[PDB]
Amino acid sequence: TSLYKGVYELQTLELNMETLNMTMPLSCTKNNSHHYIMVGNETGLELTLTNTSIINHKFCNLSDAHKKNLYDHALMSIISTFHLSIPNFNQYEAMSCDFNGGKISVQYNLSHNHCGTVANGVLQTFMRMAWGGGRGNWDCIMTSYQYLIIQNTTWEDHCQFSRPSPIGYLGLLSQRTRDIYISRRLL
Amino acid sequence: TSLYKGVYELQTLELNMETLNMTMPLSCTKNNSHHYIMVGNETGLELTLTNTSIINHKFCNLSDAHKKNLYDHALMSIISTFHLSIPNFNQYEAMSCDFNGGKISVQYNLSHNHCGTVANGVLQTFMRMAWGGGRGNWDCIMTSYQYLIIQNTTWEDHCQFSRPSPIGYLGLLSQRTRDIYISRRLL
Amino acid sequence: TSLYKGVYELQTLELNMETLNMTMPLSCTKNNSHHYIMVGNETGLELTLTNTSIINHKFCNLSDAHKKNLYDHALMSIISTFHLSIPNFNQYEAMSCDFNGGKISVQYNLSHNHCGTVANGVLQTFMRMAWGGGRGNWDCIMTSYQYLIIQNTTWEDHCQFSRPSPIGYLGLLSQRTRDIYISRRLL
Amino acid sequence: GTFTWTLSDSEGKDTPGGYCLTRWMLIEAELKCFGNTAVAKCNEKHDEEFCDMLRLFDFNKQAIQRLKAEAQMSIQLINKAVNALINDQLIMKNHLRDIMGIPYCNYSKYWYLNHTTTGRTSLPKCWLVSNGSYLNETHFSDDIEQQADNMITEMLQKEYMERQGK
Amino acid sequence: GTFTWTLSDSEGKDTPGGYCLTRWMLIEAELKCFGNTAVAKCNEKHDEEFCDMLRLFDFNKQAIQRLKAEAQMSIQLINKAVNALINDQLIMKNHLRDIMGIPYCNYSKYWYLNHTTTGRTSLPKCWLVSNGSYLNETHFSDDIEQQADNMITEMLQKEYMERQGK
Amino acid sequence: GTFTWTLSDSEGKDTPGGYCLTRWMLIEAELKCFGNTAVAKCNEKHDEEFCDMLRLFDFNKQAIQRLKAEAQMSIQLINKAVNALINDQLIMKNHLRDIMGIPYCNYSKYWYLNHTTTGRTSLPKCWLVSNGSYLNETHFSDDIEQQADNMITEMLQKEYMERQGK
Ligand SMILES: *[C@@H]1O[C@H](CO)[C@@H](O[C@@H]2O[C@H](CO)[C@@H](O[C@@H]3O[C@H](CO)[C@@H](O)[C@H](O[C@H]4O[C@H](CO)[C@@H](O)[C@H](O)[C@@H]4O)[C@@H]3O)[C@H](O)[C@H]2NC(C)=O)[C@H](O)[C@H]1NC(C)=O
Ligand SMILES: *[C@@H]1O[C@H](CO)[C@@H](O[C@@H]2O[C@H](CO)[C@@H](O[C@@H]3O[C@H](CO)[C@@H](O)[C@H](O[C@H]4O[C@H](CO)[C@@H](O)[C@H](O)[C@@H]4O)[C@@H]3O)[C@H](O)[C@H]2NC(C)=O)[C@H](O)[C@H]1NC(C)=O
Ligand SMILES: *[C@@H]1O[C@H](CO)[C@@H](O[C@@H]2O[C@H](CO)[C@@H](O[C@@H]3O[C@H](CO)[C@@H](O)[C@H](O[C@H]4O[C@H](CO)[C@@H](O)[C@H](O)[C@@H]4O)[C@@H]3O)[C@H](O)[C@H]2NC(C)=O)[C@H](O)[C@H]1NC(C)=O
Ligand SMILES: *[C@@H]1O[C@H](CO)[C@@H](O[C@@H]2O[C@H](CO)[C@@H](O[C@@H]3O[C@H](CO)[C@@H](O)[C@H](O)[C@@H]3O)[C@H](O)[C@H]2NC(C)=O)[C@H](O)[C@H]1NC(C)=O
Ligand SMILES: *[C@@H]1O[C@H](CO)[C@@H](O[C@@H]2O[C@H](CO)[C@@H](O[C@@H]3O[C@H](CO)[C@@H](O)[C@H](O)[C@@H]3O)[C@H](O)[C@H]2NC(C)=O)[C@H](O)[C@H]1NC(C)=O
Ligand SMILES: *[C@@H]1O[C@H](CO)[C@@H](O[C@@H]2O[C@H](CO)[C@@H](O[C@@H]3O[C@H](CO)[C@@H](O)[C@H](O)[C@@H]3O)[C@H](O)[C@H]2NC(C)=O)[C@H](O)[C@H]1NC(C)=O
Ligand SMILES: *[C@@H]1O[C@H](CO)[C@@H](O[C@@H]2O[C@H](CO)[C@@H](O[C@@H]3O[C@H](CO)[C@@H](O)[C@H](O)[C@@H]3O)[C@H](O)[C@H]2NC(C)=O)[C@H](O)[C@H]1NC(C)=O
Ligand SMILES: *[C@@H]1O[C@H](CO)[C@@H](O[C@@H]2O[C@H](CO)[C@@H](O[C@@H]3O[C@H](CO)[C@@H](O)[C@H](O)[C@@H]3O)[C@H](O)[C@H]2NC(C)=O)[C@H](O)[C@H]1NC(C)=O
Ligand SMILES: *[C@@H]1O[C@H](CO[C@@H]2O[C@@H](C)[C@@H](O)[C@@H](O)[C@@H]2O)[C@@H](O[C@@H]2O[C@H](CO)[C@@H](O)[C@H](O)[C@H]2NC(C)=O)[C@H](O)[C@H]1NC(C)=O
Ligand SMILES: *[C@@H]1O[C@H](CO[C@@H]2O[C@@H](C)[C@@H](O)[C@@H](O)[C@@H]2O)[C@@H](O[C@@H]2O[C@H](CO)[C@@H](O)[C@H](O)[C@H]2NC(C)=O)[C@H](O)[C@H]1NC(C)=O
Ligand SMILES: O=C(O)[C@H]1O[C@@H](O[C@@H]2[C@@H](O)[C@@H](O)OC[C@H]2O)[C@H](O)[C@@H](O[C@H]2OC[C@@H](O)[C@H](O)[C@H]2O)[C@@H]1O
Ligand SMILES: O=C(O)[C@H]1O[C@@H](O[C@@H]2[C@@H](O)[C@@H](O)OC[C@H]2O)[C@H](O)[C@@H](O[C@H]2OC[C@@H](O)[C@H](O)[C@H]2O)[C@@H]1O
Ligand SMILES: O=C(O)[C@H]1O[C@@H](O[C@@H]2[C@@H](O)[C@@H](O)OC[C@H]2O)[C@H](O)[C@@H](O[C@H]2OC[C@@H](O)[C@H](O)[C@H]2O)[C@@H]1O
Ligand SMILES: *[C@@H]1O[C@H](CO)[C@@H](O)[C@H](O)[C@H]1NC(C)=O
Ligand SMILES: *[C@@H]1O[C@H](CO)[C@@H](O)[C@H](O)[C@H]1NC(C)=O
Ligand SMILES: *[C@@H]1O[C@H](CO)[C@@H](O)[C@H](O)[C@H]1NC(C)=O
Ligand SMILES: *[C@@H]1O[C@H](CO)[C@@H](O)[C@H](O)[C@H]1NC(C)=O
Ligand SMILES: *[C@@H]1O[C@H](CO)[C@@H](O)[C@H](O)[C@H]1NC(C)=O
Ligand SMILES: *[C@@H]1O[C@H](CO)[C@@H](O)[C@H](O)[C@H]1NC(C)=O
Ligand SMILES: *[C@@H]1O[C@H](CO)[C@@H](O)[C@H](O)[C@H]1NC(C)=O
Ligand SMILES: *[C@@H]1O[C@H](CO)[C@@H](O)[C@H](O)[C@H]1NC(C)=O
Ligand SMILES: *[C@@H]1O[C@H](CO)[C@@H](O)[C@H](O)[C@H]1NC(C)=O
Repeated sequence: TSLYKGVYELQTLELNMETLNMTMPLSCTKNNSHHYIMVGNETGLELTLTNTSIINHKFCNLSDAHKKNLYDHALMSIISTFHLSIPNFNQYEAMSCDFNGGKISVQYNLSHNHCGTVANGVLQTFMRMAWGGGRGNWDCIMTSYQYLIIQNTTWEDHCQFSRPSPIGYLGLLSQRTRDIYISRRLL
Repeated sequence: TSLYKGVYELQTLELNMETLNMTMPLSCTKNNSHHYIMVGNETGLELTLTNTSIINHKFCNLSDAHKKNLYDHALMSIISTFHLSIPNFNQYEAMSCDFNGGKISVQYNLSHNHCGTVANGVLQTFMRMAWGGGRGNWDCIMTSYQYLIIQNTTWEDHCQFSRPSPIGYLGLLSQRTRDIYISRRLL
Repeated sequence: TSLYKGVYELQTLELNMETLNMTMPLSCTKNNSHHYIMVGNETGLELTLTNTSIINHKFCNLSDAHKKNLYDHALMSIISTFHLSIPNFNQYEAMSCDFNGGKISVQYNLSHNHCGTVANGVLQTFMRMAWGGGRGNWDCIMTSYQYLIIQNTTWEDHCQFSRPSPIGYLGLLSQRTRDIYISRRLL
Repeated sequence: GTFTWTLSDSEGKDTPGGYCLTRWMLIEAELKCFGNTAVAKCNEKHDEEFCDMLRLFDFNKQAIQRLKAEAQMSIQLINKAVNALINDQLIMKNHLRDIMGIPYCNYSKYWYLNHTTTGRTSLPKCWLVSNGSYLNETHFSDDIEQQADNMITEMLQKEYMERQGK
Repeated sequence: GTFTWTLSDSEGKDTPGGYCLTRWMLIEAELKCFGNTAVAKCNEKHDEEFCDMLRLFDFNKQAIQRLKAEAQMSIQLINKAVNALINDQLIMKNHLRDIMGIPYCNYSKYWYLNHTTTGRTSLPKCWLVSNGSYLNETHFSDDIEQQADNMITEMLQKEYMERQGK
Repeated sequence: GTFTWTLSDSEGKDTPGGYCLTRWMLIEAELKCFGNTAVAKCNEKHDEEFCDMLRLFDFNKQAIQRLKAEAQMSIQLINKAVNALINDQLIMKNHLRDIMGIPYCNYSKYWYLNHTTTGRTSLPKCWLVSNGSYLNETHFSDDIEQQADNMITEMLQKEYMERQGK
């Protein structure tokens, strides 16, 4: 229907990346605020931008959680990669967690130039991990939401706005530790 | 003696990588359980899979060793690379060390899905470092040994099973920190 | 004026790297001991080799500096990259800092085989960062200076010996964490 | 470093040294086989998103067939293989194009030319997106013309070399 | 991985698919436009310092034009783009040459040949330094001679293929 | 990034632009010099294990000659130079082939063809191993035939271009 040079017909294909579920995580976007990363066909992480916080304490008991060793190792790996990918994170009170019973709950407090803030770094990482589709100087991002919440979930057809894709996670793998600050002289 | 296309003789060569000894470490295999990494012609590390532990405490006094600064810097670098290459290490009691007098003794306690265990990660790292030639799901490794012991040693002709080669160490260099967990919010 | 093959005239060009100033830091050298890295047209860091120390305590209160969040984020990023690029740093007393009021002051004590010392690693990193043009074995560096001091500064025409260039900083970006030691079992 | 994964041999004999995408790997649930000429470019080029997706799918299939698959995932395996399979900088470039408002590749859709009579095709190129929608074909028809010119020139040069050899 | 930044279209029409260095990018404060042939090498070569500097300058201009520039710098942007822009190992090679006492490139100065009559030029190559000074031309005149030979052989081969096609 | 180390000039004049492996670098303790044609491939290819071993050996020699060697080792030097010398992803590929049960290269042994009459050879390729033993020659004879085919095709094409030039 669209002929080029008289003898070349233009044809197209679209890849079904959903078939890769067993060997790599797949991220997708439901809408502007809600995104998912499924690991296999059983479990995954839902990341939500929201004004409604679910944690009201300042703890993130990562070492004790490692001690008990009840969480899903792949999900903990994804959490670690996400957090290590944030540029210039320097406000530890902005991050709270709950891991009791092997659950994964992580909450970033985005409340407050707006560029050199935890909100900007967290939001850039969030934009990169799903890459599914206000404006600030250079690469700076701002939103009206007060919290970013990351909780484990079971598989469900969440990909209403964008197709599942491994690209965001794979791209973020190289970002790990690239922009962390030193907090002591002997790492 | 093997002629191809009537005019092309098939000939072979084998590289003597032993000559690289002064500028890069060389790893080799004695047998399934015993492997060596020599650094130059005078010193190196012997890594042994064994049922006989040599450390019966829970200490690894890395900072005091650093402050005293009596150890061999190259060996400490190799130890650091090995440990930072282990994926998903989350049980600090499984690793014990002795550094008194500048000596190096490191003991990984491999006793106990089997894939999400310290034993599997330690054994994958050990397999990668020497690469000298039961079976678990995916890339999973299991053995019957209870301990992996790494101690300094002097040079000796240890390479009965595999030739000395720098490939394993160099390949492991890129694995550093790739699969480490976060233990606090501010690295 | 020089003609090759009778038809090819040899001509030259030199790039003005100074125009890259808004998107990447620019390093230059005043003389053997004094070097500068400018970030934009308004601020930067001066690195001086000197026998005159400016800090006479053993503190480097990085975490309190982070929590107060008064410093310039780009300068702190540069400081972190520099420190993480040092090979085999294992003497935390050798580095002292002052961050009060958001300023940046970092002092490395270089006083004392000379190769396996903090002075060698610090000097190698310093030589790499500006790359502006005693002798030791292999890649070893030694000087007669007792201190390396890094302080924030305002913009000024400092580049008398070498032209501003982004090459040193960009090259050091890949050196980060490459040769750090383990200080605990759970990073 | 650089990617290194060799593509496994194509199941379809129609393309002796090419590669075939089965019905499961495509949204249109059909089989698409590409010849050796197009697939050979994937061994030397560094900026072809399609060749990275081919390496990903081939790695997936080989891992499922040679390793005992279980529902629990070995994240470590892909973590170590990623840079042997794809150029992460291609991803970074598409991210940079996205944040600058330039049309970018989101790896879903690809276009290629088909010489109907012979069945020979070109190496698929990513269909770019802008403002939340796929670019209209008229916006990049010049690139399509360029691809057609390349397909003509290389073919002509091969025939020339043939005539030369005989 | 490998660099991926595509150079933006040249402002000067004299070089349709080349690249132009404006008065600001050069110390001699003049305009130098290089043709498509020389600039095409920058897409496939991995050891050309000049092509890395071209990518840096192009990234700088595009960032200044498409993003809202402010005096505070977004160190993050270059930190993420660096490996998409340049080969850091080229830098490592120049460092290694420096510490071994071998003449090395400090990315400041470049030389190229100009075929006066026609105006075609070669891809500029770094003018090496040693012992704190630029090498005298007689020390690397062999490389210049080699470049002239290459420009001849490649032009002749193109004319041959042309004659063949017609 | 990508490797960048240029090989130093060959001692043997028989191979003007090639490379020579002395008796110490080989187990059979003899000298083998490879010509410029084979060694030139090492500047552009990314998947040739032999060219990575050549770069390693050349770096070793140059470091021993230009730097003051001592018994205490400068681990840092190789740590910084490694990615300028070799593609670590090639290593990762061989590891992945090993764990999936595919024959893999352990960098010890290499085979090549020799055109007896003239003495010209091809670029050595790794002799693969599997289950702890070297592959029997009959298992990869197809690759040897392919290498011979390439050595013919390329030589004929060079002769064609020569005829064209004269
Ligand atoms: C790359 O960019 C393109 C263009 O922006 C983007 O394509 C879009 O994909 C989404 C998700 O697939 C499409 O949204 C679908 O649209 C229709 C009509 O609403 C419905 O069929 C879909 O909903 C059903 O199917 C979903 C998937 O199973 C279910 O979750 C849902 O409950 C419904 O059953 C869905 O909304 C959208 O139409 C296209 N846009 C265009 C212009 O084609 C693509 O996803 C991007 N890819 C990646 C990997 O980012
Ligand atoms: C790559 O893979 C190949 C094939 O798997 C592998 O080759 C093997 O190397 C080992 C180690 O060199 C060889 O074992 C030798 O065999 C004979 C007979 O037993 C002896 O000469 C050797 O023992 C003497 O020499 C040793 C070396 O000096 C001494 O340490 C020892 O005390 C003895 O004096 C040794 O056992 C083995 O025969 C080959 N196998 C084959 C099939 O050729 C090679 O090592 C692998 N390379 C790498 C770098 O991994
Ligand atoms: C690459 O290597 C070359 C060769 O070593 C190196 O070139 C040198 O650059 C410096 C710095 O530009 C030059 O020094 C200048 O020389 C003259 C005479 O003294 C003066 O014009 C300069 O001083 C004035 O300008 C400065 C800059 O504005 C001011 O700070 C100063 O107050 C003065 O106003 C300056 O001293 C030197 O001459 C050349 N050498 C040669 C041989 O050409 C180049 O810098 C290196 N590039 C990089 C990026 O490392
Ligand atoms: C996640 O990816 C896996 C792997 O690609 C998908 O499992 C695969 O599903 C397909 C389609 O159902 C199976 O193919 C079918 O298998 C049998 C014969 O083997 C038969 O029903 C059909 O002829 C067809 O070939 C395929 O075998 C299966 N693979 C495995 C290893 O189980 C899975 O569907 C994907 N999951 C999601 C949620 O998308
Ligand atoms: C997310 O972060 C915001 C911002 O830090 C938190 O709101 C802040 O809550 C603190 C108390 O925890 C408030 O400080 C107190 O405020 C008043 C005086 O303003 C007084 O009670 C005390 O002297 C103290 O200073 C702070 O003002 C407030 N900041 C705001 C509203 O902007 C918020 O609680 C965090 N969310 C969660 C779930 O922890
Ligand atoms: C560790 O590696 C070093 C460096 O490759 C080896 O030392 C080298 O040994 C060779 C062979 O003995 C020496 O060559 C000989 O040197 C002299 C003349 O210089 C003479 O005896 C012979 O004609 C021959 O050329 C070589 O010089 C020497 N290199 C250095 C830098 O000392 C060493 O053998 C290796 N050690 C082990 C245990 O494998
Ligand atoms: C290497 O790790 C293993 C496994 O953790 C260690 O064996 C464990 O030793 C502990 C004591 O250190 C045992 O716990 C005690 O066991 C009994 C009841 O089972 C009782 O005395 C106490 O209430 C306490 O729970 C533990 O059972 C045992 N686990 C085994 C044998 O599987 C082993 O000691 C470690 N090796 C070294 C050298 O430290
Ligand atoms: C920079 O580092 C040098 C070297 O460590 C420091 O000089 C050292 O100062 C300490 C005291 O802080 C001296 O130790 C004391 O020395 C005498 C006996 O020698 C006696 O008062 C005490 O028993 C104690 O051992 C040490 O000797 C001295 N080292 C030298 C001079 O080589 C220097 O203070 C540091 N500078 C700054 C500004 O921190
Ligand atoms: C979620 O709430 C924000 C505002 O949060 C409040 O204000 C913060 C500054 C802080 O004090 C919080 O604790 C408060 O709860 C809403 O932001 C508003 O958004 C509209 C539309 O963009 C804008 O016009 C208003 O100015 C914003 N108000 C403020 C105070 O910034 C946001 O809309 C809420 N989101 C949802 C989905 O309801
Ligand atoms: C800066 O001072 C050093 C000497 O520092 C002294 O010695 C140290 C070991 C330690 O004890 C310090 O507290 C002392 O203040 C000067 O080093 C001399 O340099 C010259 C020239 O190279 C050399 O001939 C002398 O032997 C050196 N002396 C020593 C003791 O090493 C150095 O020159 C001073 N730097 C400048 C720029 O003046
Ligand atoms: O910054 C560092 O790496 C070392 O700091 C040393 O000094 C501390 C201050 O920096 C501050 O953090 O808190 C007060 C001081 O203690 C630490 O003493 C040192 O800790 C190690 O020292 C040996 C041993 O006593 C400790 O357990 C170690 O952690 C830091 O490494
Ligand atoms: O996780 C972090 O980075 C900070 O944790 C803060 O809270 C601690 C908990 O996380 C848990 O580890 O133990 C109980 C709490 O103390 C730490 O307080 C904080 O320590 C820094 O805070 C400033 C200074 O007082 C300390 O010396 C710092 O280390 C962690 O950064
Ligand atoms: O080495 C480690 O990572 C853990 O060491 C554990 O044991 C300590 C010793 O190594 C030595 O440093 O000092 C004595 C021991 O405490 C630490 O206990 C552990 O710290 C965690 O322990 C629980 C909690 O109190 C801490 O905040 C955690 O960080 C190290 O991770
Ligand atoms: C996105 O979808 C979620 C889940 O249904 C819903 O709660 C939320 O309101 C939506 N967000 C926006 C911004 O429309
Ligand atoms: C996931 O797939 C496996 C087969 O690999 C199957 O046993 C299981 O039922 C599936 N789970 C769900 C929730 O569909
Ligand atoms: C999250 O994980 C925990 C621990 O396995 C599990 O009990 C819980 O059901 C999970 N939550 C959801 C919403 O699936
Ligand atoms: C491997 O060699 C060591 C050292 O001689 C020896 O103690 C041990 O028994 C051997 N192990 C096996 C499994 O044969
Ligand atoms: C380098 O320049 C600074 C700034 O003027 C000066 O303090 C110092 O003495 C100079 N160093 C040398 C060695 O001339
Ligand atoms: C730096 O440049 C900005 C414009 O980007 C200008 O407004 C400002 O005055 C300059 N600052 C200095 C100190 O020259
Ligand atoms: C190209 O066209 C032919 C002829 O219609 C068709 O059989 C073939 O499948 C097409 N190729 C692809 C890759 O779709
Ligand atoms: C080459 O020479 C021509 C003719 O003098 C001149 O116009 C042109 O600018 C030169 N090219 C460059 C790149 O300087
Ligand atoms: C190839 O054969 C010739 C003739 O026998 C011999 O001299 C030469 O050494 C051989 N080349 C190699 C690389 O072994």
